Amino acid sequence: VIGDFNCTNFAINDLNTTVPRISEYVVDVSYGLGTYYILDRVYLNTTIL
Amino acid sequence: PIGTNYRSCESTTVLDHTDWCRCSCLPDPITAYDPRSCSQKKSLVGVG
Ligand SMILES: *[C@@H]1O[C@H](CO)[C@@H](O[C@@H]2O[C@H](CO)[C@@H](O)[C@H](O)[C@H]2NC(C)=O)[C@H](O)[C@H]1NC(C)=O
Ligand SMILES: *[C@@H]1O[C@H](CO)[C@@H](O[C@@H]2O[C@H](CO)[C@@H](O)[C@H](O)[C@H]2NC(C)=O)[C@H](O)[C@H]1NC(C)=O
Ligand SMILES: *[C@@H]1O[C@H](CO)[C@@H](O)[C@H](O)[C@H]1NC(C)=O
Ligand SMILES: *[C@@H]1O[C@H](CO)[C@@H](O)[C@H](O)[C@H]1NC(C)=O
Ligand SMILES: *[C@@H]1O[C@H](CO)[C@@H](O)[C@H](O)[C@H]1NC(C)=O
Repeated sequence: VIGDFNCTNFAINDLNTTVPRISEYVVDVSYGLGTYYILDRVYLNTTIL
Repeated sequence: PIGTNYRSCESTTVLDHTDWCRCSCLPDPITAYDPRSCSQKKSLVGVG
């Protein structure tokens, strides 16, 4: 359970609907995915560690 | 509460009594005989 407040008991069951497991995909940051802009700063035409 | 585990306890034969019950975190979590089995873990406060 998430919280503990019994908001409803309407249509609740224990079925394992995810027999095919939670899907998985591989993280690839080569095109900027997973990165963010640094504060108030602009960097132009350059590589930064 | 729902989704929580009850206080870990064990019943065992001791001093010729069949069900002498013992539980975790005794005497208390600060002076526990083995902090490893106690669910309350001593922690220093993090910055902020
Ligand atoms: C969670 O709350 C619901 C109500 O919102 C409870 O369902 C009721 O349970 C009683 C038990 O005597 C019944 O008389 C009612 O007919 C039920 N339905 C409603 C709409 O009240 C439910 O028991 C609670 N607990 C759990 C674990 O679901
Ligand atoms: C972005 O930076 C690159 C690398 O400093 C610049 O590429 C050079 O551009 C000159 C012509 O202006 C060429 O003679 C070099 O051979 C280029 N080098 C490489 C590695 O490509 C590029 O001009 C810059 N672009 C802007 C708009 O500033
Ligand atoms: C649901 O089914 C999958 C596939 O058999 C299994 O890996 C998973 O452990 C099951 N979930 C539960 C909570 O039993
Ligand atoms: C230190 O703490 C452990 C765990 O409670 C205990 O087994 C041990 O006897 C203690 N040793 C001393 C010197 O107090
Ligand atoms: C508490 O949760 C951690 C994972 O975050 C797990 O390693 C540990 O065994 C848990 N302890 C208890 C008492 O549930």
